[PDB]
Parts: sequence; C-alpha cells; structure tokens
Amino acid sequence: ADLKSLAKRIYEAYLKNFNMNKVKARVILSGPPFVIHDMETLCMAEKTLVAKLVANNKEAEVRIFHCCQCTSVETVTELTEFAKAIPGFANLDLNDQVTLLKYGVYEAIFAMLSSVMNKDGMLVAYGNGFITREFLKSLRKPFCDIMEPKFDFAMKFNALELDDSDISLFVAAIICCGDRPGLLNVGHIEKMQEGIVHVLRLHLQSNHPDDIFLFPKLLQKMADLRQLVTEHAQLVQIIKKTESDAALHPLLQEIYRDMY
Amino acid sequence: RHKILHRLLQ
Ligand SMILES: CC/C=C\C/C=C\C/C=C\C/C=C\C/C=C\CCCC(=O)O
Repeated sequence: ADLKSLAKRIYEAYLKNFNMNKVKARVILSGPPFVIHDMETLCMAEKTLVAKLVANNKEAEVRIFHCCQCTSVETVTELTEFAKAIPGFANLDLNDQVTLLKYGVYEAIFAMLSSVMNKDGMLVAYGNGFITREFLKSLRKPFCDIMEPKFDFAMKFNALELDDSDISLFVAAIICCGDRPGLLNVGHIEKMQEGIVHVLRLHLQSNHPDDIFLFPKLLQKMADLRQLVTEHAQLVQIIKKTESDAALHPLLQEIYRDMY
Repeated sequence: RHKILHRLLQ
C-alpha cells in the first residue's frame, strides 16, 4: 500500500469538495468581506448577501440562526461528496454510510469551522462576510450561546498550526469511525478507520517533525469534538422546543433525530 | 429514516 498516495488522494478530494479551505480563508482574513459587528451592519449585510431573507421578517437572532442552518446544510452536502471520494467509503453498506455521516458531519463541521475563525470573528457567506465574536455574544439567549464554545475550540485547534493536507486527513478520520451507534459492519469500518488513522499518523510525522505529540493531540481533539457536538445538539433541541420561529431544516432534523 | 442523506449518497 502507498500511504503517501492515500493522503494525497484525500487532500485532493478535500480541495475539490469544500468551498472554503484554510489557504482561501487566510487570504481573505489577511485583507472584500462585509464586517458585521452590530445590528446596523447585520441588516446591511443581509440586504446585500441574503436579500430574499429580509424582503418581507423574523427576529434578527432567528434570521442569524437560519443562516447558520443554511451553512450547515451546505457543509453536510460537501461532506457527503468528500466522503464518497474517501477510498473505501463507497464499498460500505449504504446504511453504514448514512450512520457514519449522521454522527460525523457536525464533528467535521466544527473542526473545519476553525479555519474561518480568528479570535475576533469568523468568515461567513462564502467568504463575503466577517461576523464578530463579540456581536454573536451580544445576541439574546439562547442564540448567544451557539458560537462561543466553537470559537473556544477553534482557538486551541488553530494553535496546532495544521494545514489543509493535515485537516483533510483529520476530517476523513472523523468520518471513518467504527464506534458510531448502530453500525452494521463494525469490523470492516474499524479496519477502514485503522487505515485512515495510519495515514494520518504517518502524515503528521512527515509534515510536523517539530511536534512529536501532534497525533495524540489530534486524537484528543476528536474526543473534544464529540463532546462539543453532544452539547450543541442539546442547545439545538432547546431552541427547537422554545423558539417557534426558528424552523429547523429537514436535513438537519434527520441528522439530529435519535443522535444523542 | 435519513431520506435526504440517503439521496445525497446516491
Ligand atoms: C449576511 C448574514 C449571513 C451570515 C451571517 C449570519 C450568521 C452566521 C452564519 C454562519 C455561521 C457558521 C456556522 C454555524 C455554526 C453553528 C450553528 C450551526 C447550526 C446547526 O446546524 O445546528
């Protein structure tokens, strides 16, 4: 087996299927994105970037949450295509493919979200907006509680100084996870996971000779992400049950349903 | 039970 080639194939699939990557994001973040730092600039950005959503209107927090869900829906679609290009994934039982994506997509979403975040805010709307961390904190409860744990994760994740070649393999390892609930062919998935994790381990050795614990750091980040998602799903349920105007998109409803 | 995901996967 050629591990260098598997890593390159996974990286190529990542560059092909995700609209945002860390190089693209850093170019934009270096300095164009419309800066959203208060309600006036939110409303201006909406009229330019999501005009249809404010041509009527819901509460600002509910409109923001709608844009959050639209982003997630788009990233789930990109993740599904990426997964179909992961060598070995397509040979799995279609039911197991669904299970792996169901439990993995939000872990992958929050891992990749780090690439568009800095300590002050995050890129949104296909790189055309930058919404500040302080503005998101300023929203009424419960909506101000959505993004802050994700910024906290991202600041430490970004301090690892990974590049897209690393992150692509990390996202592949997140998806190819043999302990998801309800898998049919656990044995085969575990062997697929072992293979991807082996490629990740060797890649980190080659790409980050300076950090001899980077691989176990990333295993821990995978566990951190599972907890982050469990907590995120709990908050989404609170929103679903107490916020009538915050309609949940059907693909995200099917992902969350019976998850944790 | 995952009609959309199942469709996206096809
Ligand atoms: C012009 C206004 C457009 C976008 C700015 C508004 C809101 C932020 C948009 C996207 C935020 C990015 C990711 C969402 C992260 C977490 C919430 C995910 C909601 C969910 O799917 O459970």
